[PDB]
Amino acid sequence: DHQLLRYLLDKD
Amino acid sequence: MELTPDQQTLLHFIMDSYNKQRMPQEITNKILKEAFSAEENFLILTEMATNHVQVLVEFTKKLPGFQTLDHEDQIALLKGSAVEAMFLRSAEIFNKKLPSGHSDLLEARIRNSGISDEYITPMFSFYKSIGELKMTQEEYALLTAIVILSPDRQYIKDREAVEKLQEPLLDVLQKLCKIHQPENPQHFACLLGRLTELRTFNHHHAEMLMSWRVNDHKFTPLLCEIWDVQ
Ligand SMILES: O=C(c1ccccc1)c1ccc(-c2nc3ccccc3n2[C@H](C(=O)NC2CCCCC2)C2CCCCC2)cc1
Ligand SMILES: [Cl-]
Repeated sequence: DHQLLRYLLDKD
Repeated sequence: MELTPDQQTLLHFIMDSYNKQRMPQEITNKILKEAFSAEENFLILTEMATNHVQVLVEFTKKLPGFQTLDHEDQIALLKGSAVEAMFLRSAEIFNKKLPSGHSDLLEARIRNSGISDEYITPMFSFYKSIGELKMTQEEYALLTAIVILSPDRQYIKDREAVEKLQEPLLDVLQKLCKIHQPENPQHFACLLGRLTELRTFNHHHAEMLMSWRVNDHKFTPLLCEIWDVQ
């Protein structure tokens, strides 16, 4: 699981 | 031979995104100021590395075509390159010009930081070899983009899509080496050859971190995701 990385990539 | 207008545009854009990183002087001032224990140095490393990953993701999303890539491939590229880009940035900082005697103190501070003796020799060998290449800021920025956009990274589904994005960056870098260093005909090849040492650091990153002379190896949740720890 890599939720923080996914969040940083998908934000804005 | 000369950069085309599109290549000049690409290089200026890459350079602006790269300069959003924590300034080298901010990092070296802290290390040179006073001696810290191995415990304090490990916390300094985790805070520096967490900020580096944050800025790295921002730099990565700005690379032409990165956001058009498959979402799983995007994650695989970030995970495959974070440690490598971190060591390249560390090498860049290590080799930045400082006042007389400051570089010796910086090296002495890193040598006694807490890292195991087994990993100091390859780290400093890599830093010194990077230093000998006398790379410009443009070369560090382009080499970082090339490292991030590596098609042969583990778990990549569509390598051709990654290849297509890496190729114009490799082309710009090669032209810069030919224009600014005709006296060193292997400059481009040596920059790329240096990437094999970066891959070795990535292969043993967990062992290097766990061998730090500290009682507890506490990592931030972001570092746990990007690195093979906890
Ligand atoms: O063991 C390491 C490691 C890290 C990640 C994965 C695996 C191993 C490992 C250990 C030191 C250095 C390292 N080489 C440096 C060269 C010059 C200046 C500082 C440097 N550092 C550390 C640092 O802050 N690095 C930043 C640099 C900006 C980008 C994020 C990282 C500090 C940490 C406090 C004590 C002194 C050195 C670099 C790396
Ligand atoms: Cl060449």
